[PDB]
Amino acid sequence: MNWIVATFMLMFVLVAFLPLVVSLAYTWVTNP
Amino acid sequence: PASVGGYQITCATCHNGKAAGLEPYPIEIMNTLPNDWRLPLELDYPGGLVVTGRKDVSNHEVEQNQFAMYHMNVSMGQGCTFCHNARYFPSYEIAQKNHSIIMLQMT
Amino acid sequence: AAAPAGAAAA
Amino acid sequence: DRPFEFRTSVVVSTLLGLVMALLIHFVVLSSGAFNWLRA
Amino acid sequence: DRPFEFRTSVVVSTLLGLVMALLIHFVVLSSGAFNWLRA
Amino acid sequence: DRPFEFRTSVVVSTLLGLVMALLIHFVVLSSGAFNWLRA
Amino acid sequence: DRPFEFRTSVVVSTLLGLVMALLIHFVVLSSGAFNWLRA
Amino acid sequence: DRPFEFRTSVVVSTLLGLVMALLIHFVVLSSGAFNWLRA
Amino acid sequence: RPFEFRTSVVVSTLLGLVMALLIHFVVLSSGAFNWLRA
Amino acid sequence: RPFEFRTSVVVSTLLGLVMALLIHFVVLSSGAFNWLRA
Amino acid sequence: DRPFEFRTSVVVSTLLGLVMALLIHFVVLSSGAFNWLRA
Amino acid sequence: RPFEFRTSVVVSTLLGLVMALLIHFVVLSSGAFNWLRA
Amino acid sequence: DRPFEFRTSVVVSTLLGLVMALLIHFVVLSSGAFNWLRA
Amino acid sequence: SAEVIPFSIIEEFYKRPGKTLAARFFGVDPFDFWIGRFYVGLFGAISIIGIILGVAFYLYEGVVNEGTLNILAMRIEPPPVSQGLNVDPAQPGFFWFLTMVAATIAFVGWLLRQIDISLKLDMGMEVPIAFGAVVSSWITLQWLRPIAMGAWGHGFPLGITHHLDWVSNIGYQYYNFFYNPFHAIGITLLFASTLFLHMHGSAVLSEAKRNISDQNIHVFWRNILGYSIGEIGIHRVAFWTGAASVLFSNLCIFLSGTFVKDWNAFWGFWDKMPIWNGVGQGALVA
Amino acid sequence: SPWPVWSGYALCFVPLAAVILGFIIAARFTDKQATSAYLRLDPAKAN
Amino acid sequence: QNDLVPDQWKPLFNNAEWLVHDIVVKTIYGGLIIAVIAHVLCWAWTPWIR
Amino acid sequence: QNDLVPDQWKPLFNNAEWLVHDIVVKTIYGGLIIAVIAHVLCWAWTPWIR
Amino acid sequence: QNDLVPDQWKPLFNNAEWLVHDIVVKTIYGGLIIAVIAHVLCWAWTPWIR
Amino acid sequence: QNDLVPDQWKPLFNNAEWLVHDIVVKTIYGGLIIAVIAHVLCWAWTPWIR
Amino acid sequence: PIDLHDEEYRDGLEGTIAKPPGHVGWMQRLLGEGQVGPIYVGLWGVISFITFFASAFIILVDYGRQVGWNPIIYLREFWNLAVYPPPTEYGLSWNVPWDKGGAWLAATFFLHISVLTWWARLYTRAKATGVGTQLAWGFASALSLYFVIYLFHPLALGNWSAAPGHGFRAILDWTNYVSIHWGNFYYNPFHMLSIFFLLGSTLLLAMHGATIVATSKWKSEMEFTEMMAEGPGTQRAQLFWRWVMGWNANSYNIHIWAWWFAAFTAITGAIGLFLSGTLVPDWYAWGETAKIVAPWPNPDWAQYVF
Ligand code: BCL
Ligand code: BCL
Ligand code: BCL
Ligand code: BCL
Ligand code: BCL
Ligand SMILES: CC[C@H]1c2cc3[nH]c4c(c3C)C(=O)[C@H](C(=O)OC)c4c3nc(cc4[nH]c(cc(n2)[C@@H]1C)c(C(C)=O)c4C)[C@@H](C)[C@@H]3CCC(=O)OC/C=C(\C)CCC[C@H](C)CCC[C@H](C)CCCC(C)C
Ligand SMILES: CCCCCC/C=C/CCCCCCCCCC(=O)O[C@H](COC(=O)CCCCCCCCCCCCCCC)COP(=O)(O)OC[C@@H](O)CO
Ligand SMILES: CCCCCC/C=C\CCCCCCCCCC(=O)O[C@H](COC(=O)CCCCCCCCCCCCCCC)COP(=O)(O)OC[C@@H](O)CO
Ligand code: HEC
Ligand SMILES: CCCCCCCCO[C@@H]1[C@@H](O)[C@H](O)[C@@H](CO)O[C@H]1O
Ligand SMILES: CCCCCCCCO[C@@H]1[C@@H](O)[C@H](O)[C@@H](CO)O[C@H]1O
Ligand SMILES: [Ca+2]
Ligand SMILES: [Mn+2]
Repeated sequence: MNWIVATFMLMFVLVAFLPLVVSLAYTWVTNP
Repeated sequence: PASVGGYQITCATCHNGKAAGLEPYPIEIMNTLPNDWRLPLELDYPGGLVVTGRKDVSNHEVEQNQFAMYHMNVSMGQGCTFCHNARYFPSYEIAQKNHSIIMLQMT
Repeated sequence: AAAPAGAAAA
Repeated sequence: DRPFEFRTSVVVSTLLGLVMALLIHFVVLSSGAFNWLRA
Repeated sequence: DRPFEFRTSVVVSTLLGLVMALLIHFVVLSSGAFNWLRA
Repeated sequence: DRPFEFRTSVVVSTLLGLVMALLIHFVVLSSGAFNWLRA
Repeated sequence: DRPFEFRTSVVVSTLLGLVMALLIHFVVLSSGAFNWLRA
Repeated sequence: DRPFEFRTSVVVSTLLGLVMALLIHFVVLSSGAFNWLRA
Repeated sequence: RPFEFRTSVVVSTLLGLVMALLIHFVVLSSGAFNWLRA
Repeated sequence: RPFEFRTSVVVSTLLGLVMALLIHFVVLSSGAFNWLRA
Repeated sequence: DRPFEFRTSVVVSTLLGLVMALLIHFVVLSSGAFNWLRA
Repeated sequence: RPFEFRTSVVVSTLLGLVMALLIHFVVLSSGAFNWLRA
Repeated sequence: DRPFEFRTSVVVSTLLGLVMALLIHFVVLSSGAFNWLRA
Repeated sequence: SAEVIPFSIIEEFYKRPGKTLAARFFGVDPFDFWIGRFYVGLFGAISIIGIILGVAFYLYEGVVNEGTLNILAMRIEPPPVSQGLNVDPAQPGFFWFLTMVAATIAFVGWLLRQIDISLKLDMGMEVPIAFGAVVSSWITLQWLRPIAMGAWGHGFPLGITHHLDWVSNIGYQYYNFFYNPFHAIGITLLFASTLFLHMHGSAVLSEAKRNISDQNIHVFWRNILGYSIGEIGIHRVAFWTGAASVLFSNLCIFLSGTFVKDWNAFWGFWDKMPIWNGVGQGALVA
Repeated sequence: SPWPVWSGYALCFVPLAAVILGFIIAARFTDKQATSAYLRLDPAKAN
Repeated sequence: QNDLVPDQWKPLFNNAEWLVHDIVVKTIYGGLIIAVIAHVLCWAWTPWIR
Repeated sequence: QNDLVPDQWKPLFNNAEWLVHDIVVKTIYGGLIIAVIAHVLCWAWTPWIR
Repeated sequence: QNDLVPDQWKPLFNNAEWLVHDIVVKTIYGGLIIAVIAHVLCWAWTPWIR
Repeated sequence: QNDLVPDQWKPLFNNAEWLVHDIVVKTIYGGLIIAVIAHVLCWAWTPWIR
Repeated sequence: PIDLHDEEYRDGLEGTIAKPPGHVGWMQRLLGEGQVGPIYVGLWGVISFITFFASAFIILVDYGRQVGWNPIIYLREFWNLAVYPPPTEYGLSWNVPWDKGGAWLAATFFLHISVLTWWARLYTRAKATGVGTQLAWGFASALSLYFVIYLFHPLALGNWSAAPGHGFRAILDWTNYVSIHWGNFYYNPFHMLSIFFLLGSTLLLAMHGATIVATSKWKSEMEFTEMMAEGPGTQRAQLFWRWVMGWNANSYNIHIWAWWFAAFTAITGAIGLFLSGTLVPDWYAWGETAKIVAPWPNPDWAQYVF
């Protein structure tokens, strides 16, 4: 295992979580 | 068969540098099993741990099968697929299953 | 008369 | 009014009859008690 | 007013007949009782 | 007022005929009874 | 008016013809009966 | 009024031609029948 | 009237670029040329 | 005015940047230059 | 108004009796103490 | 009205039934009495 | 005004103290350094 | 207030030209029009090209190169793991690679076309987010994990009943897959999604054609559970749960072959923590 | 023989055909109901 | 409507439904005759009850 | 509306569907003739009932 | 509009649809000729019925 | 608009679509000639029907 | 004639508790509603509570007995403790020792009673207000699979050990063992139908939620008033899905799709599980006879070995 490519791909898998987090944050901010 | 290497059994096997105090079944290998389980060596092989399609058998026997099968795959450093095609467990299409039958008879 | 739900209420 | 409608009776009876017929055919023909459609 | 439409009767009967015909032809074909479509 | 339209009849009959033709060709080919497309 | 438009007929006929042509070419090439594309 | 527009016809024909050219080039390359682009 | 010069420029440029990339990748993968070879 | 100079500048700049990154990645990860490991 | 309803008590008692009958039959007939329906 | 008769009746009846069923289950599983023994 | 309430700080402090006391008691009991509750 | 509108006016009112992504990048959308009921734009052509080529490549690899007309007995399989990350036109697994790339192009084009159609109607971007979750699931199954592991032969085969053999063998290689924490979270979210869908469908159907007010369903859902969520809250919960179910299960399958080899040996730390190790007796030790 | 057993048609193929045909027909009828003329708010005044 | 139908079946049939019904019953009669003939021929070939 | 349709079938057709109906029935007749010829030839080749 | 169409087919065709129809039918006839020739050549090469 | 389109194709074409159509048909003829030449060269190299 | 205030603020057995409602702020900000309570506590609701807590008490006390009445071992081992049905040597008998199957029998009987009484609660509280009874029949469809798993499949097989144990890990073990015992469950056609409907339910839930939130600027989530006249939000949702797929739905029949897709899952699963042991004892062999298994003559097994 290269451990450098694997961590880049893990970073991509984690970045895939971002739009849902942004949706929750937008809902929270826009409803005071 | 000769494809496995032709290795022999000597004193360093079963001992690994110790005269007495040998410990089969140490606490390290009992991670997910009850700490009193032992290999069922009073049965007959092949046929002692077969469960597929049997209507005189239920989940108790399947659990007793699974304990032994996890022991076998922990003592090899491998997964369930060293010896099976996981789409049909009765299948004998891997040679390690025959080797395992011979090694169950030996033990 | 004709309603989104398939009803025809006066 | 009447307790039940004619249409409901027809639907229930027809479906029950069809399902019972198929079930009885499956149970009887798959028992091996009768020599039917055999090579 | 009549309990059932003509259109419903036609649809139900035609669908049931087609399904049953296909099922019976395929059940008889694979039994081996008749010398039909045999190599 | 007619029960069925002409368009629905045409669509249903045409689709049924095409599907049956394809199915029967597939079955007769895979049976192995006729020479046909043998190597 | 009329049952079907002209453009729907054209679309259906052209799509069906193209699909059938591709299917028949694939089946005949896979059958192995002809010396068509061989190394 | 005409059934089809000229723009739609151009687009559809161009798409079909490109797809067929790519498909045939990829099939012929890997068929192994021709001594083309061989290592 | 349904044909504008800018849209055709966009379409042709995209098609040419994609075709060039595809042909480069396929020729590199074939292994018929001693190009970028270990 | 059909073509805006700003749009062409932006499009060409982005295309050049993307092509530079792609060619770097393709050349570096090959039998030759072997990620500069040598 | 009414502290107790006849209908509710009827429903509850009937259901309790049926459940008890089923349970007692199961427990008694699955124990093997009585010679009932022996092959 | 603080205490209602209907609630007391329902709760007491249900508690008694549950207790009777539980005691029968435990005594049957104990094996001390002959009862439904083979 | 105030950043924190008295109620919140009291709740948090009491919970933290109880959890830490239990954790330390468990660790010291399982460590085996002291005799304490021996058989 | 309200009157009968035949739906031709509602469709013709909302059709506008040029508010898409390509219209903002190039200044114009080359294919900005409608074919039948569908909106064709850019990314509506790329997607259709990918769809046609993927179907053609799949059927050629199945019918030919395997010689079977049975659709449920094909094995459209990748190259072996001994080939590494190399592609060769003269070796098995080439039509699997072509089909995989075409399918990727089709799925990404579908996502971008959804973004375009959202932009035309002045909506939010919830549908592209929800679809991009499962698109990323496909990407991690077929691109990221094979690249990290080191071969294209680590992807699953595209056969109808045979991709279930890959699932079975991969799940029993890293036994026990049930003991994967992210697997459990994903299963929990799938079951919760089905429960919530049934609850919402029942709730809306139960009040449809009745001379009642819009506050009856709140009283119904407060008499039974003590709490009623609301009208936008239930649809938000639906969206969030649906997306998260697959977002969490990406991690389990990625970490199965790269950082972990055994999901039974993962839980070996639990009994060794100082809070409760060394407190039991025989067969209750550890 | 190249043919499946009768259980193959009973449990596998008839349910698949039923599912596909039911999906097609349900889609046809739901789209027929959705795109008809009923009470709507006028798009001109509402927006 | 309700013109060509007989007096007995007026509350159940239309003018067009009556004609379609006649077509359907003729189809069923013909199919029944053919089915009887086919069953007799196949029994002569190979009896399936033994 | 329906001038070419015979009086019997007026409640079911208008003259823009009578023509399409005639086309369809002619197609079906031609197909049936070809099908009979094909079946006779195939039986003469190899009988499928033995 | 509906003036180049023959009187029989007026309720079904326009002028533009009539022209496109003529083009389509001529295409079909040419394709059928080519298909017949291709089939004769392929049979002469290797018959597919034995 | 359509003042140089032939009278026969007036209902179908426009003034600019006529010129674009001419360009497209010339493209297709040139492509067909090139394709015929390429096929003849490839057959002379290695026949694919044996 | 239904008085909602009386339905929510009545006293007695046929009435509510937690009468002064609470309020949670983060639920108000995220979900849009934050009031908690009051909750109805009438008959059919006390019976469920009492029987559920009887079964739970039995299970937890047996956990404690197994551990040895040691709280620390209890906390350590809580997620792999279970009570199992009587083993295969017993059949469907009830004369089983308490630490070998009697506890499971008692707890399961009480659980059955509680779920039935909860169904009755849903039904009667739906009728008491002005709404129809659609949740009760969905729960009935869900309970069909529950009673197949716990009562009818063991009854047809002939032993109690065909049923799951009561534990966090025991359900996973039951799933694994039941798949292993009867061939391979991937080749069960009704398991394929169940998975079809489950994944369709998740897809449809995500689609409906996303498209209602995306059009919520024009109050499209007020689906009660949108079934009398549809405004800009519903029109935009219809146009979106028509321009994407070529067909769309209403603000009425989409929830019909939801109900039936969620309902079919449990019914198909119940049929498949019941057939699993009693008619087809091996699903891979059956699939081989039914022509749905691929040959696979030369596997590349270097993928499946470390
Ligand atoms: C890919 C399709 C292209 C297109 C490519 C061509 C080509 C190429 C030609 C035309 C031609 C025409 N096209 Mg154009 N055309 C397109 C779209 C359109 C549209 C539209 C609104 O979409 C319209 C109204 C037209 C209109 C027209 C007419 C103006 C013109 C006359 C047809 C004709 O000759 O009749 C007769 C119609 C026939 C179909 C006869 C053809 C016979 C068939 C095709 C036989 C197959 C050929 C085979 C090899 C020959 C041997 C077979 C047998 C042995 C005989 N085209 C699209 C964009 N078009 C023709 C032209 O301009 O003439 C100078 C012409 O050559
Ligand atoms: C299903 C495919 C086609 C279609 C295929 C045909 C074909 C082919 C024919 C017709 C014919 C007719 N069709 Mg049509 N027809 C269709 C749709 C329609 C629709 C509609 C609005 O959908 C209507 C109202 C009709 C109605 C009609 C009549 C105008 C016409 C004469 C009725 C008839 O045959 O009497 C008598 C009714 C019968 C059912 C005859 C009985 C024969 C049946 C088939 C039994 C078969 C067994 C054996 C062969 C014969 C045994 C005889 C029996 C003991 C009586 N069709 C669809 C689109 N239709 C016929 C026609 O035009 O000829 C004058 C004709 O040949
Ligand atoms: C003989 C061998 C088997 C046996 C095998 C079967 C089979 C197989 C069947 C029965 C059915 C019956 N058997 Mg038995 N049965 C046996 C022993 C018994 C014993 C006993 C104590 O031993 C009893 C009480 C019964 C009792 C029964 C009844 C429940 C039922 C007949 C009455 C009825 O409702 O059908 C009368 C039927 C009707 C009233 C329906 C009318 C049918 C209509 C006309 C449809 C006809 C189909 C036709 C082709 C459609 C053409 C339509 C076109 C448009 C032309 N069976 C033995 C063990 N039994 C049948 C059943 O239907 O179960 C409900 C059934 O199929
Ligand atoms: C034994 C194996 C034989 C063989 C024997 C046969 C036989 C026998 C036949 C063919 C036929 C064909 N074969 Mg061959 N064939 C062989 C090998 C090949 C190879 C190859 C590289 O090996 C290829 C490229 C082909 C190619 C062809 C095509 C030229 C032709 C099928 C046309 C078609 O699909 O119509 C289907 C397409 C349509 C129905 C639609 C397309 C037509 C219109 C004009 C499309 C343009 C319209 C445009 C899209 C706009 C539409 C308007 C609206 C907007 C929709 N053959 C070998 C050696 N082949 C057939 C033929 O002759 O056809 C003429 C035929 O009968
Ligand atoms: C090694 C594992 C095996 C496997 C072995 C099995 C076995 C065995 C079964 C399944 C079943 C299912 N499998 Mg499987 N399955 C496999 C792999 C998969 C994969 C995959 C990607 O690999 C998927 C998607 C699935 C999918 C599924 C589901 C479709 C289905 C169960 C859904 C359901 O309705 O449960 C929801 C559960 C219920 C509806 C019942 C329980 C809920 C009730 C209502 C509880 C309410 C009362 C409760 C006590 C309340 C008290 C709580 C209080 C609030 C405190 N399986 C492989 C092949 N699978 C089940 C099935 O039915 O299919 C035939 C089943 O029995
Ligand atoms: C995120 C939670 C869930 C979810 C939601 C989700 N899916 C979605 C959406 C959303 C929000 C859409 O808006 C979208 C849609 O409906 O658009 C029309 C869609 C969609 N999700 C779909 C399917 C789908 N989603 C699934 C699951 C899920 N989707 C989740 C569990 C699954 C599975 C296996 O669980 C599948 C099958 C489609 C109905 C649609 C996407 C339509 C699309 O992408 O079109 C492009 C391509 C085609 C129409 C044809 C492709 C042909 C191929 C190129 C050829 C074959 C190659 C292929 C790789 C072979 C595969 C064979 C298999 C047997 C392995
Ligand atoms: C084991 C597998 C079994 C598979 C079986 C699948 C079943 C298929 C049958 C589908 C239902 C067909 C319905 C036909 C009749 C509907 C008529 C209609 O149009 O119904 C409308 C609503 O239907 C609508 O949403 C349309 C119908 C309801 C919406 C869809 C409901 C099904 C949801 C999923 C269930 C299965 C479908 C998918 C299966 C994979 C309402 O209109 P009305 O105001 O009443 O109209 C009055 C008059 O104009 C004459 O009707
Ligand atoms: C996994 C398997 C592969 C995937 C297959 C995907 C294909 C199809 C799936 C289902 C598609 C149909 C969806 C609903 C049907 C469309 C509805 C409709 O009817 O829409 C039509 C649009 O289709 C039109 O033009 C035509 C639109 C184009 C249709 C043809 C697209 C084919 C795509 C390629 C398919 C693969 C080919 C591979 C070759 C081997 C037009 O209708 P109108 O008469 O104008 O309507 C009347 C009015 O109310 C609106 O105008
Ligand atoms: C595995 C089958 C073994 C092989 C191979 C050898 N020995 Fe062994 N031996 C084995 C066990 C399980 C034990 C008992 C362990 C214990 O704790 O008592 C032994 C014991 C011995 C002893 C006695 C040790 C003692 O009494 O302290 C001796 C002297 C001994 N074994 C010698 C020995 C030799 C020389 C071997 C090679 C020829 C050999 N053993 C192999 C298991 C196994
Ligand atoms: C967008 C990502 C495209 C695929 C990325 C992989 C680059 C291919 O590059 C590969 C290397 O990754 C590999 O180490 C050796 C042999 O395994 O052969 C090379 O061609
Ligand atoms: C309502 C539930 C149906 C009751 C079914 C009863 C099945 C009885 O079956 C029993 C077995 O369970 C028992 O083990 C042996 C003991 O010899 O005898 C049988 O009769
Ligand atoms: Ca242990
Ligand atoms: Mn909703």
